[PDB]
Amino acid sequence: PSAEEFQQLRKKYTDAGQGHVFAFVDELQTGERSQLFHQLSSFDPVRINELADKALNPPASLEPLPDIATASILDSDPKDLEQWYEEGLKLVAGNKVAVVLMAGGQGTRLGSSAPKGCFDIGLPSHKSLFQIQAERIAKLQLLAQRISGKEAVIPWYVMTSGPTRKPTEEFFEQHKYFGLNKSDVIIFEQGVLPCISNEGKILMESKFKVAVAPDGNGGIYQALLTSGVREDMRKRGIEHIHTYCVDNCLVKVADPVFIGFAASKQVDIATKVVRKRNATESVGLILQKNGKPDVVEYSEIDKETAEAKDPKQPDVLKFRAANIVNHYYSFKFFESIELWAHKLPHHVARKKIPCIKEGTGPEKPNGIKLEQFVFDVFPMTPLEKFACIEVRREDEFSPLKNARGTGEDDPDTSKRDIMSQGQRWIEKAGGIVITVGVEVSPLISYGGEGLEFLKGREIKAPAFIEK
Ligand SMILES: CC(=O)N[C@H]1[C@@H](OP(=O)(O)O)O[C@H](CO)[C@@H](O)[C@@H]1O
Ligand SMILES: N[C@@H](CC(=O)O)c1cccs1
Ligand SMILES: CCc1c(C)nn(C)c1N
Repeated sequence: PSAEEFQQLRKKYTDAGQGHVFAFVDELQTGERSQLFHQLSSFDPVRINELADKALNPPASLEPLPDIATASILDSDPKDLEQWYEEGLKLVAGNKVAVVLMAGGQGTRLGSSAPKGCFDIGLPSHKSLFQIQAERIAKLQLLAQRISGKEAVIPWYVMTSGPTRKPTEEFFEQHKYFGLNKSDVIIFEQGVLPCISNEGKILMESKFKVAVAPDGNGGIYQALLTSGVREDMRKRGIEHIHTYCVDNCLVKVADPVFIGFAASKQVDIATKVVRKRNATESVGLILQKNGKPDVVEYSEIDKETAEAKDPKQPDVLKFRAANIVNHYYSFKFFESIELWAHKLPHHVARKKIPCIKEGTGPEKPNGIKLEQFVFDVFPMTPLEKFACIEVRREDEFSPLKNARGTGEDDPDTSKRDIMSQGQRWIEKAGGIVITVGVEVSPLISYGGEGLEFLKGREIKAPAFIEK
């Protein structure tokens, strides 16, 4: 980079009051100077000031969603469920369904060196989360081809962060994309934002590098633009998109009932909830805020509304629609990302951020991280174009939040929930499990179907059913 270019960027950053980022320029080699220039050129210091000022010196009517925006697998006529299943499989057969996997962030509570998706929860098969999810996609394609006689393709768009992108790609490569076609799997990367000190200043990770952090799972939308994923969806004729979080080992990827329901109700956005397990559960709550669909994140709710009770049922929580990060979107919505993505607010968390001030190294929080949330598009959705669908936790939601030996939301509960699901399915089909649980490969059964061959047979738990 030329001296005139470098000087123009230094004036920009200095005039914006961020001139410290050049404080160690005189000590840098050419490579380190080149890095700093390119990194700093990717941010607008003035925009950073505006974000910092909103975050650091910042400036509601809550009810449960109305019954016209809600649904429940429990209250559902089994004929509707069967019809929605069939229409969902028809949409897969028409190559109209895509999956976006949010596999970014860090996964800091589990404390793994690898991307969370790689984690092996200890099933008999030792499949990772990624592989279980990939095989559900493959199975669903197989089921769809049974009705169409033609190839069925659910493209898998896998969003990672800067940190996790390279280990994610190597892993997929080493597993040959889990039997999927690499041309139908796109790994891409969310954006970053610089970390901001408590005094509003950009934090320097090193003498030549700014401390950045991923911009939240709400960064998914803009990243679909700049990565070309949205254009790939358009080329393929995608009309229905399922987005989910990688940490849930029970996730029904591209759930045909969910998608069939959303498409058939012609909603623009849909989302799955489970009954909140208690008042302190670390889950966003889905509700009606100032007349619109909305979510209150567990990190921003007050003890008041989290503890609020149903007027008629004094021991049930008034707000209990727990977000399980399972969203439906009509493709039409993604066509206007340019119009609304920059409207998504920036949520603030105080962080201890390793940085340099004459050498690297922070006891108490020295700055903040900014994040957009994926559910903050819900207030953009008309109530009659929104569906909040209750599902069964024990079939649909088993998150890996914590390291082993926590007690909940950890690898042991994940493994327990998967193998209880398998046993229950096998028992429904007439099999006898002896004994815990049974792992059922997604390639054998996506959601309980195709287990007739186990009828009358005895299975000694633990067991593993594959091809
Ligand atoms: C922005 C976002 O998606 N937050 C989600 C997500 O929380 P995490 O902080 O990422 O663990 O997972 C929860 C389900 O496990 C969900 O209830 C919550 O609202
Ligand atoms: N997703 C969480 C994780 C964190 O505390 O870093 C955030 C909330 C608000 C800003 S970041
Ligand atoms: C979620 C509803 C929607 C669609 C479709 N397009 N736009 C701009 C909105 N808000």
